[PDB]
Amino acid sequence: SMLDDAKARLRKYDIGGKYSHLPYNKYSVLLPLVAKEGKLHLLFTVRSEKLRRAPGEVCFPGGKRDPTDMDDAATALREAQEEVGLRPHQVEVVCCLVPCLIDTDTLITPFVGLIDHNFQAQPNPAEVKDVFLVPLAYFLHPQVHDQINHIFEYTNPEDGVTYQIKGMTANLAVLVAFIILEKKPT
Ligand SMILES: Cc1ccc(Nc2ncnc3[nH]ncc23)cc1
Ligand SMILES: Cc1ccc(Nc2ncnc3[nH]ncc23)cc1
Ligand SMILES: Cc1ccc(Nc2ncnc3[nH]ncc23)cc1
Repeated sequence: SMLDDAKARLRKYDIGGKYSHLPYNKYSVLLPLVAKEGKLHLLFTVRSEKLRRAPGEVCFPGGKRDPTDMDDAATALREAQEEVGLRPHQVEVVCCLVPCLIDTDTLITPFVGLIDHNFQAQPNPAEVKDVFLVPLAYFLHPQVHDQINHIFEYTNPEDGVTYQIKGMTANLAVLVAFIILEKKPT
């Protein structure tokens, strides 16, 4: 099946816990894969305008590890629940992708999760202004705008709303698109 196939592709890029013990400032993100209408999509958040860090920008759910977290995956799952109401029984964590090094002292670990078909997002308005889906195939032929810095524009055909996707978020999205969709019969 489509889901069987996705998970088998993702498994081959799993680094697991290899870089998890290093002495960084530690954050995790969850990349949430949703099946709709015969196709895979990624779920994104728009950050609330009131936050200190990057108000109004597009990102994956996530945040800073805390002493309660059993491991780095736990951080991503805690944060996803708090931000958009995703419960643990509604997600299968499939792998841990390459971590992102920033600012000389910080390591951000991305996890890919398959989302239950009955999940409906309940955004916490203190953290998240909006939630939207993008088909995964979009990231193979995106609409690119140079700010020089590459920025993607995605227009939701349901309501005509345009979102800007950039930085680490845009990089991770293209990576997941390549892993799952490259080299497939039609
Ligand atoms: C998409 C996105 C989400 C959060 C941030 N946060 C930060 N940006 C800059 N410096 C920071 N220091 N601690 C956090 C932090 C940046 C981008
Ligand atoms: C220095 C620094 C530290 C943390 C971040 N955080 C994030 N960066 C990107 N997406 C994110 N989603 N949730 C959090 C988060 C960015 C920069
Ligand atoms: C809540 C939730 C629980 C489990 C899954 N996983 C799968 N579901 C169906 N087929 C699959 N094939 N590989 C994995 C997989 C998705 C969401």
